[PDB]
Amino acid sequence: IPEYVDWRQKGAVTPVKNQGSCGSCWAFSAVVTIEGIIKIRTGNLNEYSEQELLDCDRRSYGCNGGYPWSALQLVAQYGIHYRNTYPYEGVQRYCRSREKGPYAAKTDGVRQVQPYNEGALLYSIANQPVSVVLEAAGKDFQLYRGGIFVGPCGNKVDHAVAAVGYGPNYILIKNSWGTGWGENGYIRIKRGTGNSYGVCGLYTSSFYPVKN
Ligand SMILES: *[C@@H](C(=O)O)[C@H](O)C(=O)N[C@H](C(=O)NCCCCCCCCN)C1CCC1
Repeated sequence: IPEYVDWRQKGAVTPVKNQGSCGSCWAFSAVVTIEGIIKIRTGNLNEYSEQELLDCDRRSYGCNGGYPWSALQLVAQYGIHYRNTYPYEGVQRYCRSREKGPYAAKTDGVRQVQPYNEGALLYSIANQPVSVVLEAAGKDFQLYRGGIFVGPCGNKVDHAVAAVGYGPNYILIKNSWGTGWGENGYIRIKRGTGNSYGVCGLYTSSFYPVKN
C-alpha cells in the first residue's frame, strides 16, 4: 500500500457536515463510508441520509448514540436515500423510508477491521473510507486547530468518525463538527506510536461497507 492516501483527491468525499448537539456521530460516520464506496464502485459522488439512519436503525438509540456497524448493516439489508430526499434535522423522528420512494443506493455487506492493528486499518483505508471510533471528550481534542494531533487523550472511545486517508505519521479523519473545527473539519491523528489502542483509541472498532 502507498505512503499517502487521500480519498478527497479521488473525489470520493462529500463536504464536511455538522451533527450539532444530537448524538448522531455513528450515522455521520457510516454515511461517509457509503458515499465513498458508491463513488469507488460507480464513479458518482452523492450525499446520503444520516437522518434516515438516525430514524430507522432500531439497534441504535437516535440522538442518544448508536453503532456504525448496525447503520451499515441497515444499508446492506435495505438501502439508503439521498440526503436531499431525507435531509438532516438533528433530532430523531419516525422512520420515513417507505414514504420517500425507492432507495437510492444499497450495499452488499459490512466487514470489521481486525481491532488494535494499525496496519490492518491502513490496508482498509487504502481500499476505501473506513468508519472508526476515538475518544473525543478531552479538551485537547475539542480545541484542536491543526497539525498532527498526539493528544493528550485516553482510549475511552466515545465518538465515531471516518478515516479517509493517511500518511507516514498520521491517519486523516473527517469529523462531523463543521468546517470551522480543526483543519477545515478534518484532523490528522498521529500513528506509529506502538500503542495497540491507537492514539485516542483510534484502533478500537472499525467497520466498512462492501459493495459488489
Ligand atoms: C457519538 C457522537 O458524538 O455523536 C455518539 O455519542 C455515539 O453514538 N457514541 C457511540 C455510543 O456510545 N453508542 C452506544 C450508545 C448507547 C446508548 C444507550 C441508551 C439506552 C440506555 N438505557 C459509540 C461509537 C462512538 C462511541
